[PDB]
Amino acid sequence: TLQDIGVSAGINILSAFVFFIIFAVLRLQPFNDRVYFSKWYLKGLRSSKFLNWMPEALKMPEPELIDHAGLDSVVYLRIYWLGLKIFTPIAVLAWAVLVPSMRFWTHIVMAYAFTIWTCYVLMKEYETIANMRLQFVASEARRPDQFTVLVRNVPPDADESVSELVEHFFLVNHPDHYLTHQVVCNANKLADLVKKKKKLQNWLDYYQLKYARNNSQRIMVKLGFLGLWGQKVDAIEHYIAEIDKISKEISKEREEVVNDPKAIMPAAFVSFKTRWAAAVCAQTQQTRNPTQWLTEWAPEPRDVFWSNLAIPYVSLTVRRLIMHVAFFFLTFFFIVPIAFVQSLATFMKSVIQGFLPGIALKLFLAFLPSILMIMSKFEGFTSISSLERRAAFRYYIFNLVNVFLASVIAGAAFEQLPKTIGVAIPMKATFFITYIMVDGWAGVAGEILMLKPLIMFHLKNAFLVKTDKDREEAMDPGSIGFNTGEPRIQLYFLLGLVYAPVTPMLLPFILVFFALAYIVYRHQIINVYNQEYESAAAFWPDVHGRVIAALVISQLLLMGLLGTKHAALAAPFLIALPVLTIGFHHFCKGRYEPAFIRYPLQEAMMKDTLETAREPNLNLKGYLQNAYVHPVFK
Amino acid sequence: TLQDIGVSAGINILSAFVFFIIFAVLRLQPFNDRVYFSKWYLKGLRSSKFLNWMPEALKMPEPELIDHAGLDSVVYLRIYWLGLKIFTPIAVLAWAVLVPSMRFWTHIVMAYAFTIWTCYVLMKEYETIANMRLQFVASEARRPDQFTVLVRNVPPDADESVSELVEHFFLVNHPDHYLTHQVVCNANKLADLVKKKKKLQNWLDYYQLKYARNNSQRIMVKLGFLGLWGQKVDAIEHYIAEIDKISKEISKEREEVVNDPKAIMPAAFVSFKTRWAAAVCAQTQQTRNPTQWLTEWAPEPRDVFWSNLAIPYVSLTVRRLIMHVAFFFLTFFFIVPIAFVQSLATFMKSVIQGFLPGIALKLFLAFLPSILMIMSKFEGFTSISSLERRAAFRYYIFNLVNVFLASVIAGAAFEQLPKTIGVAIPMKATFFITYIMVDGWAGVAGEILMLKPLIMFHLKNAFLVKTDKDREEAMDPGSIGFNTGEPRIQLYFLLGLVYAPVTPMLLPFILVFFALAYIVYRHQIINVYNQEYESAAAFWPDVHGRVIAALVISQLLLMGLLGTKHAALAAPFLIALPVLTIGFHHFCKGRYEPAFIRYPLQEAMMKDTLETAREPNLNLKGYLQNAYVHPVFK
Repeated sequence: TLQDIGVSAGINILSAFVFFIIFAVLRLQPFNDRVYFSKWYLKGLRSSKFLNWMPEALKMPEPELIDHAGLDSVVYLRIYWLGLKIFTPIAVLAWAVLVPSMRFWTHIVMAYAFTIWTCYVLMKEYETIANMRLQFVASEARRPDQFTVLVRNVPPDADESVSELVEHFFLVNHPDHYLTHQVVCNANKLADLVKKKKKLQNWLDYYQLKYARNNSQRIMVKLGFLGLWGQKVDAIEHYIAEIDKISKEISKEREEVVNDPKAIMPAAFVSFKTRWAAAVCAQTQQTRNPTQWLTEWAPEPRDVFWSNLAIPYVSLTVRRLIMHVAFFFLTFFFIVPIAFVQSLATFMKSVIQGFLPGIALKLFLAFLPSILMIMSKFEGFTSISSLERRAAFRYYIFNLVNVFLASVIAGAAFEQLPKTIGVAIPMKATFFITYIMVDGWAGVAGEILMLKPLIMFHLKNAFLVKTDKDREEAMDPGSIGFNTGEPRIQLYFLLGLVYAPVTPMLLPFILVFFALAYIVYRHQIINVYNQEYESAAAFWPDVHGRVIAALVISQLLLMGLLGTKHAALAAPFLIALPVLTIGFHHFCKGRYEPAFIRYPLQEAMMKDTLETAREPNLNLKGYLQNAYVHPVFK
Repeated sequence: TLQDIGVSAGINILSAFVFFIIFAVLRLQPFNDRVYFSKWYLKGLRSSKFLNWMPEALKMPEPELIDHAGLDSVVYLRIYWLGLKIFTPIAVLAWAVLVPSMRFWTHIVMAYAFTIWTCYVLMKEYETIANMRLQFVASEARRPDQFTVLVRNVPPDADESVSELVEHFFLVNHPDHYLTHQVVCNANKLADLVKKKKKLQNWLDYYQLKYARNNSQRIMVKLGFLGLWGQKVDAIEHYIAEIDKISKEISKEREEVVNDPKAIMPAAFVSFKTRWAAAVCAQTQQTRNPTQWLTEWAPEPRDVFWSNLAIPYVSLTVRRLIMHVAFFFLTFFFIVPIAFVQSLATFMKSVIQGFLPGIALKLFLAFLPSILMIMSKFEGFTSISSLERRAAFRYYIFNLVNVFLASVIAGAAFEQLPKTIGVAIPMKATFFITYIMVDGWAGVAGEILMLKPLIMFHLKNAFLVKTDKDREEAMDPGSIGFNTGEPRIQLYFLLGLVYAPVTPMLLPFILVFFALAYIVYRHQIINVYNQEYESAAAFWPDVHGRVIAALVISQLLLMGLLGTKHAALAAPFLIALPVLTIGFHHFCKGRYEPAFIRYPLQEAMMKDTLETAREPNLNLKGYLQNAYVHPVFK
């Protein structure tokens, strides 16, 4: 439906242009500078015709950008550039070869060329990212996570405490290098009490400001219409009593958890004097039993997800099983809404049938990242970085399984009123153009506005800000949103690769999305989006593996589609291609991924020598002993 | 052909009984005690009605056997016991359920039971072997390989020698623990010259003894009939001149190789003061580049295959490619002889058609282990242990690909004068019974005789022994022959598992072979077969993986055979079984194989502490500096 594609593209262009106009209007206004310039503010740099921001964003090259934002941000930004590099020549060559049995062999050779080019680009980008990571890790300033190691599943003892066991074991095994240790404490209940106190205090402050502004009687018990079985005409004394009671409860809980042995988990953080010793401990089997004294790199304190360190290790297998079962139920139940979207995708009906499915799907997938993050958070990983990577991986799996595969198969079933899938599969190019268009150009254009953060910030100013110096706390830009950005771009990679040799009409809009996302997210990295955690792009192996998986899937679907026409004879080549791709992936693994999953001892020793030369009087023990304790215990 | 099976079994029983009679006659004779008791002689214990040796072999339980022979020998022996444990209940249950659409489901449930039992037995034996290995490594006496690490692919430098580079790098990276290092030297030419000298000296000694015994003229120039274009009527002066010339050449080559920089390979052996430091170095990435300063455990000096350390590392990929190509050519050419054997496997013809194929195949596979060992030796591995493991792995691959799969398919093709493979595959139970029978019972029975070593030893006594104290050198029992024993038993495992649920007539002869091989090889381990190298059963992961692969193959062939009958409906279970098996293998991997592929630092430190307590005055540097040099340089 060329007319539907055209009208959808036009309306999305108008939406994007309107979004950019609104952004320009808001940016020049002075009182939302706090939210539109969250960075340059958290870094302590600023206080207190229109579309020139796009070329202004290209300044400040890679080194300054890295030091300003973070290598995670820079690599995530480079993912879009990688997409452009992969899909520009593929698109131009495909268009040139489709616009002036030979058809089949032509497609086969085109697939060979596309796979070769994608592999070469992936290899070069992989090497570049590995070099950047090694350089950044070498140049990085001192952090407590470079000397600290998380020991899991300390074997229980009848008489020895966990602290005594860890101290004795590490003194025996790592002499002259073990410095200090901290024991994981189970303070989830205390943290929950403190969070409840904070919420109640915020509610009290809101009510106090409201009564100060207007002297009346408010009798809404937490709901207004059908609230609590009470009156609470004033409720200020009620909230004061609540605050006092919660403070006493929190003090009692602090006292209990300080001296309760039952709150000691069988895990601890160990800190060494040298990065070399830490790296040695973090990469070697510790004991006969490969399930005791388990060792892994310790996340930096702002990254450690303290709420999950209380999960006993023995139940993680049960948990992962529950994860897979629940994910199966989710991915099975979630065809029905997307089947409904396909049903909607059957002149007054033409425009709506061409536009509505995309926006409907976008609303339907709005809370899905939140659900997946909740699920992963439920089953412990002890680090926000690992939680985000796992959530992105699950979102990619669901993405592939349902919104591409299940969507296309259901749509073909609807189109069918033998196996006409061979002619059916390319026909959903129209629907995918629509969905990519709306969830790409217009989606990013609306994304730059930060409508929700802006509304939230103004609401805090209107009803919660009582004095100064609290707007700093009210400002909270949020993370880059890896959990959402990575799987969406992976879907686009996969879908463009799959339909590249069959429906080249796809590729131009993929390229446009890649460019627009690159520019907008570069502006975002420059001016907003302070990072929550500083990993050294540890997710790049996952991203590369996902791209290779998409490539294999594209090859297999090409084999399936081309295997329907008689006298195909494409099997003896389309079965060889996946083997070549897997071999290339294995070579890249063995040739580079060590730079991401292992820490070279020469690098560790060089870093240590340079640091000890620069600061020969560094009190490492004092620097490390009071860290890694808990957010609650200050 | 029940009559052919019976006559083959009978004739093989007569052959085995005759072999045992001959063994009894030879054992009581005193002058072949040297060869029939090679052990108890290399260990320095002995000097200078019939079938009671079978129960005498059961004495001397596992600890004494381990200390007497080696844990490699003990584990290899236990492989047969594992076979008995797997195939006794399977055989009895299969016979009970086959001898008094239901047929299909009965077979499916039987397959489930067999897979479950095999997995449980494999898991228990895996755990037991891991415990035995850890205990033996802890209790092991001092060896130079526990402190030494082989560094491969040292990056070249314009001005620094390899020794200088290694010394500087390891002093920088592993302070307070690096002790000494030795540089790999390329003396392959010198070793070849020395071997030629030894051969010429042996020939000279033979001729001298011959002329001393009989004073005549011998004019055979190395061939007798069509020898060299010469006379050599006496040739004693000729051989003396040859010895003198080769001695001068060897002296010159020694002088050249001592001072030639070009003979220094980019590799070296590094020795540390502590097992802990050695283990740390042997398990961690050393530098940014994962192809420089490559590190692995160093084999003990009698195990190091010095002839291959001269191979530049950069050509190993090319070599492995040539390996795979040559192995493909071999496995493709080698159907023709086995196809001929199947052709031979079509009353005067009944006996020969029932017996000849087995013995023909046994002769046809006689030199195959030698060829595979030559190939692996050609492409470097630097250790006899790794060479044997790789050769066994390739022999298992060829074994599976050809003599089971290709043999059965060719035989079915011959039987076929659609797809009658469903009825064809079980029908070669007859041929496999014959081959197992002959290459099992009679094969082992002839194996115990040591006919070839005995003939060789008597020939040395007759023509090479000139004085005393040289019979010790003339005695050479040989290794356990892992390269041959492991793949044959793996074939039997695979074949018994595959035909267990379809042709239970197979299993009894497998069980009998397992028992007879166990007893004979136990006697061999007790009295002969000094080990060449002492590994800590590092091959058990390979053996277990091979058994799991055989299990998967058996499940897949069961699915294929049962998928031919109409209304099978066995796919939804026979596709689930391989997934369960792979999952179980992954769990066993992650739960035990670390004990084989990694060295726990607590164990290393405990061993070190005990040793330094027992010997507080051990000159480790003096113990290690002169080791690991070369066999040639004494």
